[PDB]
Amino acid sequence: AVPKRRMSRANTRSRRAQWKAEAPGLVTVSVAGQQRKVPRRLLKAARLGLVDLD
Amino acid sequence: AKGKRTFQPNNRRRARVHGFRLRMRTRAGRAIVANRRSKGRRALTA
Amino acid sequence: EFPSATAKARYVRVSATKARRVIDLVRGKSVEEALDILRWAPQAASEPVAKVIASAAANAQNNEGLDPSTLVVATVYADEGPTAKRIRPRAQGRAFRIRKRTSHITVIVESRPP
Amino acid sequence: PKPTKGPRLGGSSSHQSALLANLATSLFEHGRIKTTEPKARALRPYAEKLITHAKKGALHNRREVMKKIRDKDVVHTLFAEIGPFYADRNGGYTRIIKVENRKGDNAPMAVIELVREK
RNA sequence: CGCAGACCACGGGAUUGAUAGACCAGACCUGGAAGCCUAGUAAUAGGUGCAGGGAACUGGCACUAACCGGCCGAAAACUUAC
RNA sequence: GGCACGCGAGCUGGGUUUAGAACGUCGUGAGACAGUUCGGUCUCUAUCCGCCGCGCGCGUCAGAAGCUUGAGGAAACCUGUC
RNA sequence: UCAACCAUAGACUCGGCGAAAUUGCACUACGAGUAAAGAUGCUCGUUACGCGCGGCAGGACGAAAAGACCCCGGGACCUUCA
RNA sequence: UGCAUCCGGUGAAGCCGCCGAGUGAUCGAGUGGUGGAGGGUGUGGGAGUGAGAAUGCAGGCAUGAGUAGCGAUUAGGCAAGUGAGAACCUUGCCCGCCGAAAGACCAAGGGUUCCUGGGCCAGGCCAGUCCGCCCAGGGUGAGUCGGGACCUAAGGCGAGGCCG
RNA sequence: GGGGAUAAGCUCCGUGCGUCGAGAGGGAAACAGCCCAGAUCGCCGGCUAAGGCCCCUAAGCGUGUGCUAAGUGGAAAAGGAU
RNA sequence: GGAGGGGAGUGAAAGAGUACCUGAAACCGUGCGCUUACAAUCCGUCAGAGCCCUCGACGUGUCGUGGGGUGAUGGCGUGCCU
Repeated sequence: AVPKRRMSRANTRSRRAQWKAEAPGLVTVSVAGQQRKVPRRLLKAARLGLVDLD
Repeated sequence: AKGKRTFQPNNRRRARVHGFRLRMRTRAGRAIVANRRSKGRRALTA
Repeated sequence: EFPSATAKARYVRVSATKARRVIDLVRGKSVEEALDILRWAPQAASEPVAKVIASAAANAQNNEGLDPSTLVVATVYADEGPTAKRIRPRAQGRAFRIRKRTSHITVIVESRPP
Repeated sequence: PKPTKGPRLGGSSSHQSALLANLATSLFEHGRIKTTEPKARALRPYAEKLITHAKKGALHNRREVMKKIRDKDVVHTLFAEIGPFYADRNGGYTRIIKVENRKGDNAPMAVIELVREK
């Protein structure tokens, strides 16, 4: 089908504000004497030397 | 399944039909040149 | 009125909305933390923003001699730049208009002691 | 092993089975492989069962392995080294390790290893 | 991870552990494996032998993974009656 | 019996009502018949209200976890033979 | 009758590129009624926490096409002892 | 624009304004910011002389929407590689598809698309170190091949000519 | 007054009759033509019309004498009934 | 990585950077103040609480021949043109 009206500013921006993003929950790692912040999902793989840390 | 469009190109045909010689072969087809030759054209006839 | 440093990025190939989707995370986050968030973000607009933020921090360090850990991402905004048109074709002899968008991106980092 | 609960892994049971066999081949050939996650989740059990056949070594176990993987170098590898090497470890030969996602489609990725601790 | 489920939600567990997968055993489905031996001209049949194989059901086993962790989240007072 | 003789952005398309064709009757003729006869494209990604379900947020004068009362609403309500 | 189960392409979730027709407005309920005689917008009452997601398709006399049936005006083409 | 006078790089117009005015169309020779060269006043003259609507024209930008789709019924994968950056680019081993075709050779047609080197802000329905994309350079060799210089059909043009 | 069924928000005529058209404001629950009244602009002044004075809604659950028992008031006929 | 940018410079001015005189509106966003999650809104108008900014007369903060932005709540109120 097809809309019928020019859906307003309020409604538009309101719903548009649901299309957002969340940030992964970060955690320290003692990468060879120094520290970097990495998700928890990848913690073991970092401590074992696979994660490409730039 | 017949999607045969109108323009199956050829060139000998193009020139024996829409060509210079066959424009100049008559009277009406010269005047077709006299407008194009005056209007400002570049490719009077293929 | 704390000492600031500025950084821009112009004629970038990411639509501004898909930039703002990320920037909402880091308005107010510290520099280091934002850089990391953006390293580990699943969005394809995180890398330009990363480059801009580290650029501003670097300009603050070199050109205005500031400590890199007293910093925050104070003000950020992405805006719409030019727009290029492409007549992409479609059925029944119709032709619709893609608009390839771009975006400018602007960062201003203060230097805030606690 | 426990079948896929939903739709399959590359577009059919055929392609699924072929894919699992190629990946077990590569695994036993190298020791690590990096692949998207549900493939690993689907490839722990398959591979552990092939390994168990290797442990309980025999003509019959060997043929019932060769009727999947199609690579004699890799079956020789199993029955020569990987079989006895995992004698006493009763169960649990593989390991999964998640890693950085993939650029093209954000898809998960995981490195599946064989353990080496006994 | 689930017999909960469009995603999210819901339910359980999270080394002070049997949640899942594997492994051992069992139940059930199929129906008498391969190899060797024998009889046969050969097709093939018989023995070893409820054999072997195998997915969800069940009991056990900590062998692999459940991590050496991040984030949210708590008190203006005021009057009568007491 | 009603609700666009309920309901085609839900389905059909036999009829009726496009172009083809034929019979009867009228018309000199083109052609016509609330006469007949065989055939004949049914387009749309649901913006809003509405409705069935499901979430996020905030609230109920501190923050939280369990057990629940019941205003008010819904579902069910059929019948027979020896 | 009388429908049930399975697999693939979609549909749903995630990452990327990214249009469309349509559009007077807008923080757009229901009823009985009134009215250019079928009311989201008026009256009088009843109900409803803000914002979203999947899905259905009753209405918005929904979108499309300055009606193709009818009538008027102008043309066109066809006919005939005009 | 005719005529007379006034302001103007010691900052006109135009634009954003604030403060104010007129019964109204409107006004500020009242002042700030921006900005950089012409304007105002009174009287007369002349008008392409005032737009909110023409299913109006041209350009730009929104809602729908960060939604539908991303072009078949063959199916992709692992290691290594250079690279800033790899689901797709190069190689290795697998795997799978067509196999009177989805294979090899010509005609029409198109016109450098071919090779090498370099390149990736545009394009490819994503990205791309890749490409029929971009740039430069290079490259097509005929006594016997398909045509002409050899011949003619359909048909064409048509000296003279006949008709008009 | 005609036509009509002495039906139509029907149709057709008359009318120094009206209003709407071109006419706001008040009352009529909302309501172009009904009743009142014909808007030069302002005032945080007063008196009145139509209509109305229990609350919603500003003004009287006003005074006096009688009826109503039907929620008449706040639709209705032929006819029936101490 | 490069695009692009920040300093240093040129220049009278880089609010003249080869996307370049001026540089409007629609449109797109960032900050600051008020307001908004028990409510039925042609989106306004009349009254107006409360808070925030400002000018002025004064006095330790304070009303005013004030002015401006928002504006809870109440009444009234049926888009523009043809």
